[PDB]
Amino acid sequence: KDILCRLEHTTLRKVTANTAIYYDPNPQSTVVAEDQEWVNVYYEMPDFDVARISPWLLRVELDRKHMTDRKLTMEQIAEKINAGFGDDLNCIFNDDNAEKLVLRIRIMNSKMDDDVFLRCIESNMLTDMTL
Amino acid sequence: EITPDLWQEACWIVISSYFDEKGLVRQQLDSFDEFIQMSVQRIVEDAPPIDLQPPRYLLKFEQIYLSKPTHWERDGAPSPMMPNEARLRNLTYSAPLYVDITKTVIKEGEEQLQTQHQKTFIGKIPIMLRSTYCLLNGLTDRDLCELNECPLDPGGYFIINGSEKVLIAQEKMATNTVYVFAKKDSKYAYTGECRSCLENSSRPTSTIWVSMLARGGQRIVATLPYIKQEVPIIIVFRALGFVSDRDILEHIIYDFEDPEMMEMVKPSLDEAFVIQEQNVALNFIGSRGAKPGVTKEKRIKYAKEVLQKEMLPHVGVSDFCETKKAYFLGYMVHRLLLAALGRRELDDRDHYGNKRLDLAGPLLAFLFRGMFKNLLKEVRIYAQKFIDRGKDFNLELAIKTRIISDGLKYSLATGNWAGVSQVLNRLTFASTLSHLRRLNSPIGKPRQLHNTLWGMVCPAETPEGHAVGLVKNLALMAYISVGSQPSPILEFLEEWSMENLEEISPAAIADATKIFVNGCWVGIHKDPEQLMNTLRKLRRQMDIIVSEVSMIRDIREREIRIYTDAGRICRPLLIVEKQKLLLKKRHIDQLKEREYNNYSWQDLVASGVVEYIDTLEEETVMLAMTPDDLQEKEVAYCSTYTHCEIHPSMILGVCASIIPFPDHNQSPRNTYQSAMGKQAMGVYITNFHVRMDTLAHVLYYPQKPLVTTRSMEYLRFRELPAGINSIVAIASYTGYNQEDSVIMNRSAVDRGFFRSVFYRSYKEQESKEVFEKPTIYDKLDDDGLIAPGVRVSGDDVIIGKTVTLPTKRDCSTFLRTSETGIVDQVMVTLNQEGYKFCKIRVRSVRIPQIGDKFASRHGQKGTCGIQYRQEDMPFTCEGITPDIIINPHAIPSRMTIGHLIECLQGKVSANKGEIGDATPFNDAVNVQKISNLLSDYGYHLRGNEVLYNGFTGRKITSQIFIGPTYYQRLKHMVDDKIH
Amino acid sequence: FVGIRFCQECNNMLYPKEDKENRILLYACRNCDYQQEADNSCIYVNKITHEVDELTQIIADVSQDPTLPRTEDHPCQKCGHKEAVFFQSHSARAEDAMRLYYVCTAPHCGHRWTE
Amino acid sequence: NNELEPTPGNTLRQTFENQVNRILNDARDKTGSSAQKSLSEYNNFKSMVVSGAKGSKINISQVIAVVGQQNVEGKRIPFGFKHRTLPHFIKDDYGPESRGFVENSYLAGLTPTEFFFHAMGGREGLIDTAVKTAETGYIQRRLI
Ligand SMILES: [Zn+2]
Repeated sequence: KDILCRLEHTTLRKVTANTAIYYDPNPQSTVVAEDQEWVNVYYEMPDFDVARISPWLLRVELDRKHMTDRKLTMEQIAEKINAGFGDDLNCIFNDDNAEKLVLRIRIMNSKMDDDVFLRCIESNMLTDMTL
Repeated sequence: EITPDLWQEACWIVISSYFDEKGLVRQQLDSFDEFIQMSVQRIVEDAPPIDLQPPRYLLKFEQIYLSKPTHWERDGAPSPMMPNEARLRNLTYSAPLYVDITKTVIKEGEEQLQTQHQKTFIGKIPIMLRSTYCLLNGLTDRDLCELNECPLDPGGYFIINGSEKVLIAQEKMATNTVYVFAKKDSKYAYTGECRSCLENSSRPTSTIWVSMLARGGQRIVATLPYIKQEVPIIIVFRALGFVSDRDILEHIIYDFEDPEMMEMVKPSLDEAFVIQEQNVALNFIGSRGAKPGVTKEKRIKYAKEVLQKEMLPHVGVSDFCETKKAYFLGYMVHRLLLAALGRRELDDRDHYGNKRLDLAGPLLAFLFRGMFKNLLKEVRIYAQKFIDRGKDFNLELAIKTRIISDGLKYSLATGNWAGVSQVLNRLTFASTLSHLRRLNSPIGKPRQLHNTLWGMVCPAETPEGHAVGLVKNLALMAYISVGSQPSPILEFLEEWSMENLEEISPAAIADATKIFVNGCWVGIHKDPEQLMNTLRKLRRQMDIIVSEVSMIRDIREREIRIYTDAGRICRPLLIVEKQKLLLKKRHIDQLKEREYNNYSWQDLVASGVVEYIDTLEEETVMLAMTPDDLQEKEVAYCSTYTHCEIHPSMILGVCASIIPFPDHNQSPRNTYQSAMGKQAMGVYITNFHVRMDTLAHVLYYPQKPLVTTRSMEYLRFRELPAGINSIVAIASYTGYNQEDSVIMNRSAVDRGFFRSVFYRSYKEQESKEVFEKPTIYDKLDDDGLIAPGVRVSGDDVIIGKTVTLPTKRDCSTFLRTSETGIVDQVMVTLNQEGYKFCKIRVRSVRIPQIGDKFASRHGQKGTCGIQYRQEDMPFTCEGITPDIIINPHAIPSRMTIGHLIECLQGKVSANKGEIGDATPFNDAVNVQKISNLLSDYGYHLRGNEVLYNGFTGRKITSQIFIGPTYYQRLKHMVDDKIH
Repeated sequence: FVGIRFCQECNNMLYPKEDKENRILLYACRNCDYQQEADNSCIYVNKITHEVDELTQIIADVSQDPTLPRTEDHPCQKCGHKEAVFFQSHSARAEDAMRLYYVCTAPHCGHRWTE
Repeated sequence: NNELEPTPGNTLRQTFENQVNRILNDARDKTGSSAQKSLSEYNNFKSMVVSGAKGSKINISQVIAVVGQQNVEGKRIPFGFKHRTLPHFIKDDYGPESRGFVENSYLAGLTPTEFFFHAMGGREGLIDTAVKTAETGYIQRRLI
């Protein structure tokens, strides 16, 4: 099975369970209640620039069974995102053993719509990452 | 009040009443009557009155007048014309048709002069045999057998140029109905199609598409007629006159509580937010087309015209109909959206409900429309040519009846529209019935047999080869609706509530049931159950709603559909109460004395006992196979029996009804036998002597099968059959009994097995060619034609014809490479031009040789192995030498155990006397009962018998299975092909 | 989860919008100047798993369908009616779709459930 | 009750259709084998069966024991009507009586529903043979 998982193609569709774009008046505010403590833990001493984050947030809750079956982990997804798009796609992954595992994506600032831009980014991301 | 254990005779006499009330070709006759009475009269109801120009000239048509068929000779003297007379010559059995015309002339003098020409001969139209306008309508048996006409002839065919042509109902997709499909290679994930018309008023094709693009983001697009480029649906909706997005979504989604439909239709709105004004939408739509407007206002006008009339004509083409058109478009988009989400299954093309059958009626109506348009164009050309001087105008010289006559003759003779209107198959009565009752698929996956064909179409009967599946045949009880005006149902609906679509808020549609009439969304209703109950009561009483009207309630979809248009196929079947039939013992008693009581099948229909259910209503109804053991009390399966079949065996067709015990065979054998019965040799018509049809075969001694089905009672097979009952033994005698071949008794052939007469007809015409004996020609008479009764051998001249050479070239006709025989009849007559033509009927005697092919009712086509005399043939203890010996080894290959059961039942019937019954689904006649009956007559129960070798007289060790079986001689013979 | 918001005076759709001076989500119609305060704070949600309650789609009106397999063993718990009508989901895009839903066969009372 | 953990590599519908098809097929094969073993020494069918067993075993089994399940496109009879094979059944009926399983043999006679399902199966077989002969002829010509 371990040999199988690294031979079978896996997009973001096969691992994700739900996807939603929220608007955050403050990353510390964290309108998603369940993620508040982890957000406070992460954004303290940030590796990226807090002032450069986009107000919008793309939160995707993955499928635990699919992740376990393919032996996938959060850091692999994060590094795949970083390789695919670069440093200006700051992504944060909650945890592995934590119940209801989830991960968040924001856009580093650097015309048509701010939210439709994230819509198109997700549309071209959900079936192109090749985990 | 109830009929327990008597159900068989009751249902069979019910079927008898249905058949002797309607007949076998009732659908064609009814369709032709509807076309003549209504379609021809309605041919002028929407075409613009003729106007020409400054003097002005107006021409209008008032009414039609159709008379009985009449023929005009060369001198022009009219005379009554008979179908036999029309068949003897190569002419058309057509009746004249006249029209009333009014012409008004204005010379700018403020006065209009109007004159009416009455009974203006508009042209001759063919009259189909046995129709209400045919001379044979309402004639007794003696009246038919005093004008040289067969009483058993079903009619329902035209006589074009002396040839019997039958119109085959063309299968087409149903009109005014929304279908959702999903193509694989196409970029559209789901496509919504709706073919629309205005009941043959104009433009026979007018369809729009409502598709959605695949996400490989759900963009909904609309394709409109006369629009080259794709158009977003929201743009079309705003063009219709609904600028606000909320109104558009109200027309699309009736229930705002459903969020997924809105979030998936969001891309449609997001792709057309730039256009918010109606005029902008009209400009956008008109900017794309076959002929784009030179200016913006012209483009807007063109878009208005294409939206108002070209697209969705069925919902309405009036000046103020945008709201209804928008509602129907929203319904289409709603259907597409719900099909995308999986709310409803994708529409099935193979589903027979979504198909209509164009009989002679609609096809002739389309032909008449085309020919009327051509005649109007010719009249306009003639009037323009003759109006330059402006002296006067004459309608009699401006009318060209020849155009209509030639168009009808060409369309019914050559069959070009292809595959329609071929010569009627007059080789067997069963073959003729099957040809008169058949269906052609539109495709030049219809290959397979759909579930919805049950009762609608015969399952077993279908051709073999490249045409398998394409050609189908109607079941015995099948019928085609001739179409009724939808109006009375309408005024009845507005008589009840039916909150009209014009004056309802879109919120009311969410919890209401949509009401459609002929596919048009006429409105909504609040209580659909009682509405359907009232509609069913009216249909049963036939007070306002005829029996052919189809009414469907899709409860889950919350829709009610009413179909009154011609084409849909339905069968009549019983109506069931809570757990009881509507058919009581009183109805059976009344039907028993059908004569001298004027209680026919129509009375049974009008009594609310039997009703016609079509394919559309079949999903909403749950049938009962038999009333004997389905409404009784047992382990509960379904207690809501609302309808019951009169008899399951009625699902078979004409050819499939010939097979005895068809349920004991497998379907390939039933199909093969249905194919064989068409070419089975025997008497085909009662008046074969007077008529001359080429390639005719008549059997010496046709016999009723010893094993028969009750359906064959209504096929008039016992009236005139095709085949002989022969004593067949299943043994391997001398090796001439291979997998297909059989060996028959030479002495019994000398006694009259399948002795046949083959009549061949040769027709010749002379024109400026003369019938005269040239100076072998010995048998020729002084008139250039040999008198009947002379034996003609090979390389012999039967017709002496000489053509002048501008010393004289000979254009005589030979006997087509030694077609030996004896001339039966000679005929000379004058054609339409008055030229003399001749017809020669020659009979040839065909005695079964060892190359002729014979087939049982179970088994493949098989030639004769070898013919042995009676002494050579094996014999039983009673000296009964088998008539035909067949291969035992052919059971896996050609013939089934149905053949063995037929042999057993035939032996039982021959010993007992009463003709055995082979009803397919009987449950009271099985193998054990037949075996017991045979054993009761001093025979082995299993049909085996001790046989003695003919050559040596030794008692054969294995007891041979021998019994009487019905065999059929086939058209394929060595004598036919040696020539 | 998001529903739908409509402009009032223009009767058109409201699109998400952001104002930097207040730094909060709003819904504004692009062809007008109307703005509305947004409370959900979630512009949309994507449900690729397609977990939808089939009971909501089912209407009680289908209870009076003769072709449906009426059953007696399972009674309606709302009104005590023993007779019911069971049928499968028969909905596309659902791989796990054979669950039997029961509609009460009461006289136009109606009740949809699953056992 | 769908506890019934589905087999890997297939959905619920495919898995349970496979289970039903396997049950029907093995029952048909067992009945056919029993019918063939029934013929001891005198049955004339056994003479062809024991010698010409190329393709006659199934025909004999159908004649004596059971016709068997009727299949269309490698699957049971599809719901031509709305979730119903024929109007004589109930909606969403996956039992052996529907979907095209012929309980009775050819001797006992086929019920009208079984007759129609067998007609569908025979029509599919005729279509398959008609296309197969043409394709085989084309392949033979191309190869030669
Ligand atoms: Zn607005």
